Amino acid sequence: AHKKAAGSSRNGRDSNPKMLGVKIFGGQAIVAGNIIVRQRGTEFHAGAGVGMGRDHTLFALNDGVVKFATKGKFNRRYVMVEEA
Amino acid sequence: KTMKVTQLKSGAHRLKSHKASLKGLGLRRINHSVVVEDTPSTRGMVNRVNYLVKVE
RNA sequence: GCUGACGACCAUAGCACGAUGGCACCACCUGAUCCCUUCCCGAACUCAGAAGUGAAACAUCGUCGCGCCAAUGGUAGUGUGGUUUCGACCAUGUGAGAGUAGGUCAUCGUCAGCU
RNA sequence: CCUCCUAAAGAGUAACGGAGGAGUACGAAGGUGCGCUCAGAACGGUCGGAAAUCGUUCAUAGAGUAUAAAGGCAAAAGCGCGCUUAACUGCGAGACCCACAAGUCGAGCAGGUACGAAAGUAGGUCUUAGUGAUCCGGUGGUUCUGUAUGGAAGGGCCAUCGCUCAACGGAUAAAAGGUACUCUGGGGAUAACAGGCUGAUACCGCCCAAGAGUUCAUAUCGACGGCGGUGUUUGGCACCUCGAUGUCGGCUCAUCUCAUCCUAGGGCUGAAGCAGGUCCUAAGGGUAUGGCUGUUCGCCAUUUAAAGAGGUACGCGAGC
RNA sequence: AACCGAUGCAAACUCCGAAUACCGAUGAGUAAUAUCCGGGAGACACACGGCGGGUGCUAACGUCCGUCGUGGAGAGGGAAACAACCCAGACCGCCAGCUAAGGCCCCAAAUUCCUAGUUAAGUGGGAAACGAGGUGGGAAGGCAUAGACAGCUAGGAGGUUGGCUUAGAAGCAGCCAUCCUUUAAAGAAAGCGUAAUAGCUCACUAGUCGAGUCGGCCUGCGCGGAAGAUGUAACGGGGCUCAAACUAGGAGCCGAAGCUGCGGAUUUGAAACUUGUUUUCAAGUGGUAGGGGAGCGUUGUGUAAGCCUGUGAAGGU
RNA sequence: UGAAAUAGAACCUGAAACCGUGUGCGUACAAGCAGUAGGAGCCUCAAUUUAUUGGGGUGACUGCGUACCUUUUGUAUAAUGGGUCAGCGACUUAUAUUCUGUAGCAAGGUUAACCGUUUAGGGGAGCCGUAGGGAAACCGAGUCUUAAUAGGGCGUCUAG
Repeated sequence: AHKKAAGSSRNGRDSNPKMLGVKIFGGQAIVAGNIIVRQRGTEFHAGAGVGMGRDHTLFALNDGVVKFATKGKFNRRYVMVEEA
Repeated sequence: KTMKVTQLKSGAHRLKSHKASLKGLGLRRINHSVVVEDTPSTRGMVNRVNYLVKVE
């Protein structure tokens, strides 16, 4: 192993996937209880008709059509369920 | 109105959607000519496989 | 015409600088008995009020100094088919970011009050 | 098991790929109501400074968030105070994820509360790690069963306890080695020889020219660097052969290459001559014997015009 | 150190930010669809060529992912020969035709085809940095009958051996200026030379001759760099030079098991004398593991106390 | 002698591998899985008014063409196995169970051991189906969980 410069560097572990992201995209029909976004933190915020879980999960409080918009003074990404 | 479409090259080794664009027009083999309505929906099938087909 | 409340929108709306406003409204303001306040403090909160003042704040107006927004064109990338010396190139369809010309001192809704 | 990247803008995605954490903590660090805003910099001020505490001006987080990282966080999820136990019970429409077993989110309903004046909020904590099936055994409850009958024992149901079962889907409650004395079934799925691919490394050549050469880069040599050729060293891979391709060296017998050791022909020379040094051409021939060591090699002795470098299964054991 | 201004870079940086891909909606046309339930499996050694990466050396016919195509399990034509590359998916038969990739001088089917050029290296038909006055073309330039480039003749000088440094540094080891004078011109010198001088050139000027010339840039195709082992041996071969090479066009033709033509079989579905009762039509018919369907033959039993058989059974050939 | 004697005692039949003899054709200038598609010549039979076809044998010459099996990502492979021939040689049987087809009966179907003068006839013990829920008691088109009549789980509204 001339120059002898190699050697073990133990960093060969990782965690399992979490399957996060948008589950139902804009303009889709949705029923109450359907999960819309699984996320870490509030990447998207719960608008009218959308609830927020302890996991930060966004779900439909009532049936309708899911809609995405950037609203508010913070330019936050909101998800709403419009009664349509 | 309609249009005449003819397959010049084989569609046997193409992408899955290019294969299904040939089958969406009614083309089954090389040098097979079909008549099909000239609408933007059917012309977009021709667009997807323009290297394969020829519109008379 | 202006003021206040609550909204839409979330910088072309902000920042900065200057000017205007006290009849209403607002704000400072007086006082601390009372309700209520302070790990101390009537500072904030709360009350009782009207001597003073638009100084601050606030609102409105003005501007390009900043910030923000922003083309046209070109370039980069790229789906598909082909070619390649593997860098890329051709056909077709897309097409940025940066930068430039330029724009900007917002725009509306409901209600109430003075005029 | 968790976080980031690899991961190719949905999910997922491997490597003995690059980086880090976990096997906890907390009856408040949970719930609610109310209230608050940080890190820094500068100025002024007793000890007291660079920085303790105080006052002032800027100050969308340059701080904090119990714990790594990512994503979040002003209605603060950050920081205090009062009262508290929702860190409830029975559930749960509907979804995410998923081979299964599992895991995740969840409005709403009923009962009993906690805080709030109330609308309300609360089924633990900003989230994602903090974990382990079944069997068996224990404990708290229960009318379910109760081997003739009444009991009881035992069992069932509900709740809970006992795992570095950490090789973490856990083979048993219970477990190390040696074999050159070995053996069987297989594999060129997988190593050692040789071939193949590759050429990092090696060897050889070229480019540049700092310099050495008393002067003078280029007679000769070529620092720092650059570009190739060969298969030729040390390697990388595992493509061929494990129902067998014999290992090194010697002997015998070779065959080829040229990057030429001698002899032959040349240019330059720091070539006076004699001898050389480089480079070009050239493969026709030739190119030792010994001491040591199994050696190839290497050192040494004595020669020779010279004692070449290599390929040939590191040529050649159905030739020794 | 910072702070300002120019200026780069980053998988675990992002003020930004596609194309695709993915999740939905609506709508035509085309399509042997999608989904669910059950019987039977096989497979869980993959490989190469692209594309995006990690690893390795942007090494490997390496390795590990993602994604596509092909092979696996796929014949045919082309790539000389060549599972994985290109064209193309073999039901069977034909001494019919058109084409794809690739090709058309001969081996060997089809152009010694046409037009305009390039190459002189057999480049084509291996190989780089780098070198060169090969050759063609294109944008510009400088100079020129007020005699241009080259040659030849003459001069190329004086302060001064510039100062310093140095043994020596005298144009010419090296460091700091680039000055002035006779000038038509002559550098405080671009080389050779000397220990230093000396010496020979050059730049530059005048003369002679007389017409175009000089040097950079870009583009195409060439040249050198270029040395290996059984034998040419790095176009498959022959051979090829106004090509039989290359570039840009054009027209023919050859060329496959592709397509069409003719005949025949077969699977599935479709209108009916309706179970193959008949005539057709449409789409199909490569195939390993494997799943499904339909049959052939052999020995024996009943049919069979039959039928056949010495006018010759079985078996053999 | 015998019907037969290539039925003659190694005796029925007498295959193949393998070995001879005879006839016809080809073969001593040409490179390879030995064939295949063409194809001249020669030889031999049957017709035919006489070389014209047809059948048979041979195969000069041309094109194409690297056995089979196994195992593999991939084999002409210089990977395995086989010298050849003949004969033999590997998915069975018993029971249970599930699905499919078919037949009989059909809200029913069917008997087993046995007896029997025995494939009949008898034998209904048993099994499957027709009801599920719940650990179970228990209830039943409902039932379980629950304080709940709410919610939810599992069932329901025939063919065996």
